[PDB]
Amino acid sequence: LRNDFYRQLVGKRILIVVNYDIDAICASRILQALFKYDHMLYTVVPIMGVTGLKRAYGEHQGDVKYVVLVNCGGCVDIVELLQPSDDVTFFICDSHRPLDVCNIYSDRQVCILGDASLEENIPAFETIFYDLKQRARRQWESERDRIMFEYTQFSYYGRSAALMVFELAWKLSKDNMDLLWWAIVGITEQLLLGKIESGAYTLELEQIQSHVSRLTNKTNDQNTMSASKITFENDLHLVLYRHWPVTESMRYSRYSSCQLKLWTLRGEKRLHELLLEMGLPLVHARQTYGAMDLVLRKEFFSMVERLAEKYDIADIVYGTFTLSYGYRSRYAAADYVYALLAIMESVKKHKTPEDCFLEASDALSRQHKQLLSAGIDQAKLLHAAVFRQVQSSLEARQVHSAGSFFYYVLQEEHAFFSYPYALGLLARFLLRGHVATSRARQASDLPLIASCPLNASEGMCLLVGIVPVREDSPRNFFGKAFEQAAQKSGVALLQDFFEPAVVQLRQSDLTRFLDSLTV
Amino acid sequence: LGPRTEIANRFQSFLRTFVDERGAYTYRDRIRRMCEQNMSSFVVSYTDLANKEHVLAYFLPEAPFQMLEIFDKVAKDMVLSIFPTYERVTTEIHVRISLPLIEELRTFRKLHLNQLVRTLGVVTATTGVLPQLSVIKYDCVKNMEQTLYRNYQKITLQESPGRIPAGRIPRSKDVILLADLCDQCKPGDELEVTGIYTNNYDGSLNTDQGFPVFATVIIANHVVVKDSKQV
Repeated sequence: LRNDFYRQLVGKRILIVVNYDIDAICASRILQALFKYDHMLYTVVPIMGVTGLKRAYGEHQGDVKYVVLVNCGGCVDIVELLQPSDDVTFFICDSHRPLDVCNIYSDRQVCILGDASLEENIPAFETIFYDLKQRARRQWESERDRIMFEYTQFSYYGRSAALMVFELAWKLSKDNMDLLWWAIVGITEQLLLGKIESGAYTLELEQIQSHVSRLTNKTNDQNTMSASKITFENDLHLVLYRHWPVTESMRYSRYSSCQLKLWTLRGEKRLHELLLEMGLPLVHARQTYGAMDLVLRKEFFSMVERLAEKYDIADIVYGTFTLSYGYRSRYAAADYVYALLAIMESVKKHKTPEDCFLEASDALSRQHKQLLSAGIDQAKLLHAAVFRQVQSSLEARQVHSAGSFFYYVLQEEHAFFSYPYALGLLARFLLRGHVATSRARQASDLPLIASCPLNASEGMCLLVGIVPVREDSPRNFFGKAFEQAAQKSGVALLQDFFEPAVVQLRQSDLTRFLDSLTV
Repeated sequence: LGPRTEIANRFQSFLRTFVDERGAYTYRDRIRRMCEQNMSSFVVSYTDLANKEHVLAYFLPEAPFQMLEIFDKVAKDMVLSIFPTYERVTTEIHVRISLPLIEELRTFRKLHLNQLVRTLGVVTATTGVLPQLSVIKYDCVKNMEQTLYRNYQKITLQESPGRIPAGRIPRSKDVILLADLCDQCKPGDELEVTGIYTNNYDGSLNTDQGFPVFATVIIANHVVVKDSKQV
């Protein structure tokens, strides 16, 4: 509840828009507007790491007390870090979810937007910030069965960033259909069960539906061009259906690749033998869907929904949205998020990251739409430069087992991969390839680790983490796992990024780090 | 022709019922293979054909072309009946044969006209690949548009420079190919063909000079490359 707090927001302020995410601009551009709505001038932040926290804020030692927190909170007993707080209020809407109870109380300088049916963490203040010696430790450890089961076993993230702001705002006589699209941006940002879980997706089939299947404020005369409100249909999050031909999906898609084995040949013969059953032509299977003839393009999903029932891929039907403005197009919300990462370009100007952040935040406007096309372009070639290591690897087998996980190392960087999060993708593309498919799953379901050649930043062995698949919701030990060798030895380690699952070693102090970390 | 009744049965009872060589006969799969490659050249072997029923060598030559009609109707009625999915795109058909007996140049004569043939050749210069006309339409007043086509190229063959009859002249014959069996001819190769013998539709039929100007012409149902110099 901020119906009482929001109305305090008239004085000076800052709108931090926190460390790297799509969630940021989605849940802020709304309010970079709303500030001039209340006749408030706005002020924003490029953040890349907790690095950025006080090298930016320390430049601003004031008392501007209407303050944001997103994507952080798993940081410090935040007065102990943000000590220049005397009564300076903060406002949190963070997704960096599992927070310590040091940070809520002293309940002047924070606001608790936390309410859940999980009441399991109460005496942590009655244990840590309160703690004869023997029994104190008896409590300490026998309840750290639960407490250290928090914050020393795994980590995860929660819910939206401005769906709260939607919940505030649909009451305030605001129906920014565009901003509902922005909400969907934030949805498939990380609520995609392909990335991080919803589960209740199947019951948000009602939620925003009931928001807008309610609402057609022009229920009788809605046949105009601009800003026609959006419409629900059961659709895909297969890779980039729209502007490239079917065969590009049928190649560059994982949920084929995990179930159909496409990088090899029998994938292709088998594919053809299904395009028989669809009876689509081959030219027509190699022109952009928007480019093809029509009745095939029209009748596509009508057949594909049903007579894909039988062929090892059960989970291609999803629930999604898609729209245009006028007559140039029909965009799709899922045909955007893979464009989003395209300006996340890690060039060696020092200008690129922040100014590309400004560019992206300039992007989600209807007025600013030219540039997005170039992003789509880049994404396609990225998706096909994936292969630039896949078959060379999965057939050469760079794979390392290395005990009770699987082990990978790349040893040469890509300008493609200076931007880091490729390191998550290729893992999630290829463990399928051999380590899942040429075997039973018994050697398949373990997570994986991925070196990161830093050919540009002097050599620092960047990393990200991975789960086993088909049991995803069981949170990542990697939230902790890599503290192991850090805790056993510790070796030039940083946790400079917002995220737990991210680290930075030295170029050549990584193997003994492993042999420590093997366990 | 009530005879036409039984023939397609003997096909239809044959393309999707037969098994040879310890199962999964090609005819179950060649069509779909063809269908998956959009090829329209589904093949028959006469040896298998005579293994089932050699009757198709003796009611054939009174007109093998009506035999080929009675082939294509069956094939069509198999594809779009089984792949009505297919009913969009090209949706026409013909088949191939490979009577696998080598017979030779310089023997086709008075009694080899328009009948069951099997011959080779060796290729040399000919033209590009171009189209033709196909259909009966032109009228409405009381047509040279929207009138379907079919590609064309001219042949020229030559004969073996090895098996020659010792100073007998190397010879030459004018022969045809057609659209689907096209864009595979090049100078200096040989190609084994099913083959079939006729003349022009009308090659200068008249009181004329002291000898008629008559030609003799062939096309292939099947061509199987004999040279195949890559994999």
